[PDB]
Amino acid sequence: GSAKKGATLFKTRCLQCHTVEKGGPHKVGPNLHGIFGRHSGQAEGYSYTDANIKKNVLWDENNMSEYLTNPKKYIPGTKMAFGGLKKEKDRNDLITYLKKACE
Amino acid sequence: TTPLVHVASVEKGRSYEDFQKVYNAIALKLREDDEYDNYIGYGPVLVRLAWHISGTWDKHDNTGGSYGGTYRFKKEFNDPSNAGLQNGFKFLEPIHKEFPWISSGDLFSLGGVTAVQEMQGPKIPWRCGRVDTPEDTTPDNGRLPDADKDAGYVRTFFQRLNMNDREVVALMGAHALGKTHLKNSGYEGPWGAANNVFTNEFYLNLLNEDWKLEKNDANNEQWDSKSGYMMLPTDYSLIQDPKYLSIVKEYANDQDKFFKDFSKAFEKLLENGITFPKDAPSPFIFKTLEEQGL
Ligand code: HEC
Ligand code: HEM
Repeated sequence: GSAKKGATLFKTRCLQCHTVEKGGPHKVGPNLHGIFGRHSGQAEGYSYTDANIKKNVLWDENNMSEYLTNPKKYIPGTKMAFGGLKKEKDRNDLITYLKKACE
Repeated sequence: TTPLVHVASVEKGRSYEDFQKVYNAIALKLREDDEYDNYIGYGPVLVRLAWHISGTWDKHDNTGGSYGGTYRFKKEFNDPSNAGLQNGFKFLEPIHKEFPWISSGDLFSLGGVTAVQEMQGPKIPWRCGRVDTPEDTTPDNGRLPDADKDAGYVRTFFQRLNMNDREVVALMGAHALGKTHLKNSGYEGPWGAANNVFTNEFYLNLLNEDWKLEKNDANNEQWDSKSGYMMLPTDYSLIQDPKYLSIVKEYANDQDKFFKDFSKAFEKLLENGITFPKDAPSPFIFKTLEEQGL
């Protein structure tokens, strides 16, 4: 979807905890640069719950969308405190944005 | 004469199901207008409205409290410690037009119950029967707490609501939700990172962050952590009181516990001052949108 939309959704719902720029600093959440194509729990010098590491999934736009719908259902024990995006557009709009922002 | 007696009266032949419908409306709309406040949603504000309409109670003469839905009168509506709740009032006027039978008092509280459950908090038994009361029952402004105080003002402000130390520490975990808005109250910032999902972040932040006191732009002082959060005086005071501090540690350690004390307290908060005849229905447990396929 729309990547201008995804952008505000990210600034509004993910930004408090995460950066996307390269080198970007971890916050509550890991720096999300080069997320896609990496395995869950790999960002460097960020401490992940064993749960995020032991799930080891490659982040592809697809498993990523199941995740955002409900982070605790996906990776129980995860400590990311997000309720989830219940709206497909939102998910589209965001992912698309991310796709592009985390290059 | 003794205090006033407020008997809960069920709305003429309504029942759970009639009330699960109201929830659904509220619940959905929280799903729909999700852009509010930089995408925090209407969650935090509805739980804050729930608290404010109930927090005027005075156990000595039993005035104030949720019963009367008096927040709808200007006097109350305009109380300066009520700034920002108009946003919560508007969000439910629509839904009220949809269900004009439910009383104001039953709507403002059901609303906070929905928001907690909808944000993944614990289940909160709830009861109906609040009845609307004349403009004359409107509590004078000033029965709600100040932020700029310490453990001891807190302990005492709460004996008036009839709450103990554990109930006061549990209630405060609600500070995991939303943030402070300088235009509303002189303070600014969020307590944490997941402002719209209900956890015990409030307590881990309190004890794991590094707080420094500082002045905001409104010219008030607050505690800021390097991480971008803030704590009000009254929140910080929870770790400076030896007694508040061990409840805070319990909770940072065990969410279930927090989840259980909070639900017990929040509901106690919402039912204060109300007498339920022995014929009223057992408190209701509503289902979430998730539990209903949504
Ligand atoms: C805190 C309040 C957060 C919010 C809001 C969002 N994220 Fe999050 N994220 C956070 C934490 C603490 C963690 C690690 C959790 C753990 O259990 O260790 C994460 C993790 C992610 C991941 C996985 C990272 C990886 O596997 O390397 C992703 C892909 C991610 N977060 C993205 C994301 C999005 C898209 C958000 C909003 C819509 C979002 N996060 C919110 C902290 C927080
Ligand atoms: C000592 C008692 C308390 C004090 C001084 C206090 C103070 C405050 C202040 C100053 C704000 C921010 C207002 C704004 O800018 O909109 C706030 C927000 C809030 N309060 Fe508290 N509070 C107290 C107890 C509670 C309790 C007991 C609960 C709930 C069960 C509660 C729930 C909330 C929530 C959910 C918010 C966020 C609202 C939003 O995001 O709009 N507070 N509180």
